[PDB]
Amino acid sequence: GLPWYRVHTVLINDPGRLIAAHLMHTALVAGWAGSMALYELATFDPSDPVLNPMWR
Amino acid sequence: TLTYDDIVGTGLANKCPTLDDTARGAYPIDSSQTYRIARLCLQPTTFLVKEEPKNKRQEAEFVPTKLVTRETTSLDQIQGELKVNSDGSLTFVEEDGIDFQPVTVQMAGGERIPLLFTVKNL
Ligand code: CLA
Ligand code: CLA
Ligand code: CLA
Ligand code: CLA
Ligand SMILES: CCCCCCCCCCCCCCCC(=O)OC[C@H](COP(=O)(O)OC[C@@H](O)CO)OC(=O)CCCCCCCCCCCCCCC
Ligand SMILES: CC1=C(/C=C/C(C)=C/C=C/C(C)=C/C=C/C=C(C)/C=C/C=C(C)/C=C/C2=C(C)CCCC2(C)C)C(C)(C)CCC1
Ligand SMILES: CC1=C(/C=C/C(C)=C/C=C/C(C)=C/C=C/C=C(C)/C=C/C=C(C)/C=C/C2=C(C)CCCC2(C)C)C(C)(C)CCC1
Repeated sequence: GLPWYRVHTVLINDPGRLIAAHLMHTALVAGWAGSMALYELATFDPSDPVLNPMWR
Repeated sequence: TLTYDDIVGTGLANKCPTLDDTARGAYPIDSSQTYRIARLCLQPTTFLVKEEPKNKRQEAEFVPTKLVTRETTSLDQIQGELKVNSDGSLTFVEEDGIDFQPVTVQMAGGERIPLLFTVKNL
């Protein structure tokens, strides 16, 4: 069958499933952005923009 | 003049009586008579908390807060003698009343600040 490094080639001639895979990728990335923001808000100390700003 | 059933649940019970704009007069004090405050009412509108200074030892400011314990904040039904002093000054000596309320306010970021808002032994 297909080697492991070729599994996604099933999408080349399947525009609908390619759109699905792209939707899933987009869902993952947007989910990352959301999760990352939440984790940052759960750890961020807003009490000192002078000596403890976000980049520290 | 309003009854309990007029006031119940409106939030008016936590407000102090007001006087109209026409009330810019003068109440004569007779240094020979004894005086009393029959009712003192204190209705807070703002609670400010002093920020715990970063470490600059610069000006730490009082900042706004959000009241989270509802319309439970006012001091009222406070009474005490109103002394007339030698120098013509008046001294109110609080004796009794509903002279404290526990109050919780919330700082930006979530920190809750409980306080015993009071004038005990004023
Ligand atoms: C954007 C991500 C993405 C998307 C949209 C797809 C989509 C697709 N894959 Mg591919 N795949 C991916 C990533 C992805 N894959 C990764 C990272 C691997 C290595 C594990 C694979 C390996 C793979 C194989 C072997 C096969 C596919 C196949 C397919 C198709 C059918 C679905 C399937 O069987 O998935 C299977 C893939 C998975 C179930 C992904 C693994 C899940 C990982 C472990 C993360 C799970 C999240 C987890 C909850 C978080 C863990 C947190 C941790 C800190 C503990 C479809 C085109 C099939 C295909 O059609 O072959 C012709 C197929 O046989 N994929
Ligand atoms: C938009 C970017 C993009 C897209 C859509 C594709 C899509 C494709 N690639 Mg190409 N490729 C890319 C960029 C991309 N590639 C980059 C940047 C490189 C260099 C690193 C390559 C090098 C490359 C090679 C050498 C090959 C492909 C192949 C393929 C095809 C099969 C993929 C597969 O089934 O893997 C299945 C993959 C797995 C089952 C697991 C992979 C696990 C990886 C290595 C580690 C974990 C990755 C992690 C989950 C991703 C994090 C996201 C990242 C951006 C930070 C498919 C058409 C194959 C092909 O042409 O088939 C005919 C093939 O041989 N790609
Ligand atoms: C009306 C014309 C039109 C419009 C507005 C779009 C718009 C888009 N296309 Mg293209 N496309 C078109 C014509 C169009 N296309 C035609 C005629 C073809 C040949 C069939 C294609 C083939 C094509 C492929 C193969 C792919 C796209 C993809 C995309 C998306 C990429 C960006 C993205 O996902 O953002 C992020 C998304 C958002 C911020 C949300 C947007 C909200 C959507 C539009 C509302 C959904 C409801 C709507 C009624 C149903 C779908 C609308 C559809 C016209 C796109 C974007 C929504 C890619 C995709 O879907 O990636 C996931 C993709 O893989 N298109
Ligand atoms: C411009 C931005 C961008 C681009 C071009 C891509 C492109 C890609 N992404 Mg997405 N991704 C992005 C942003 C992006 N990503 C962001 C911001 C997030 C949230 C963190 C993700 C989360 C994400 C997930 C969870 C997955 C992808 C996957 C993919 C691949 C799908 C096509 C494929 O089959 O490749 C085949 C794979 C390759 C060609 C190998 C790519 C190798 C990368 C570039 C470096 C790998 C590093 C190292 C070897 C392994 C990681 C270290 C390990 C300790 C974790 C493709 C390379 C999917 C994929 O890799 O499926 C197999 C996948 O599962 N991405
Ligand atoms: C965030 C979520 C992330 C989850 C992603 C999951 C990641 C999965 C990673 C897959 C990696 C698997 C590698 C496949 C490995 C594998 O299948 O190899 C053999 C494979 C052979 O492919 P063929 O075309 O012969 O097809 C056979 C098929 O059965 C394969 O499916 O060739 C490759 O894949 C090319 C890569 C070469 C790799 C060679 C390196 C090995 C040499 C030893 C190196 C170590 C020793 C060094 C000493 C100094
Ligand atoms: C369904 C639904 C829902 C929900 C959702 C959700 C809840 C979500 C999510 C999500 C999510 C929550 C997600 C996420 C994600 C993530 C990710 C995607 C990640 C990733 C990662 C990575 C890729 C990594 C990598 C790496 C490492 C690990 C280490 C170092 C290096 C690197 C960086 C490479 C709602 C209700 C709205 C509605 C409708 C339905
Ligand atoms: C319609 C319906 C339904 C549905 C559902 C759904 C749609 C679901 C889903 C779901 C989902 C879709 C989910 C998910 C998920 C996820 C996950 C599992 C994740 C993750 C993640 C992570 C782990 C992360 C992390 C991180 C990052 C990335 C950054 C920052 C840091 C941290 C570490 C936090 C049901 C059945 C209910 C029933 C009725 C109807």
